[PDB]
Amino acid sequence: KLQDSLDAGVGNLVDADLAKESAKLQSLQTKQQLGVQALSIANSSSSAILSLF
Amino acid sequence: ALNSINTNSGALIALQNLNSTNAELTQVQQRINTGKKIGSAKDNGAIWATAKNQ
Amino acid sequence: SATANSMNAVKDSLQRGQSTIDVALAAGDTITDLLGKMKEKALAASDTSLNTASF
Repeated sequence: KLQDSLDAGVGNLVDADLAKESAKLQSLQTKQQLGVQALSIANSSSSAILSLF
Repeated sequence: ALNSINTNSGALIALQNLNSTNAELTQVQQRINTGKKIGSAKDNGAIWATAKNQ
Repeated sequence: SATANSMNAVKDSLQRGQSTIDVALAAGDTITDLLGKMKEKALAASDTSLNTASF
């Protein structure tokens, strides 16, 4: 019983809660796509000046 | 953890309870086989020794 | 945000306390069984019809 409680305690110390990581994963994938889109918007600022010339 | 894939604390407790049941079953099998509730010094040393001398 | 992050240490401490009490309860099962057996020994030894060797 002592060996089982030491192993369960190691699990309390280091194990991930995977049900919570699933939510973090989905939101982070959406954030990465929005960040690529925002960088694409920032890249295009120079093209606006071409119209004046 | 609460939703862990590395550690199953509930399975450890279930294993302990199954081992308890298996030990009780082994004791009852020894009683049925020998016909004795005290068949050796391991069961109850004082009563076993008294019965031996008698 | 820092206050919310520091609750992880609080949870670690409470789980450590539950583990310590689990080990104490596992020892207490042994001790209560031993005490019941000792009560049976003293109860048998208080009978005066026993001979010296049984006592």
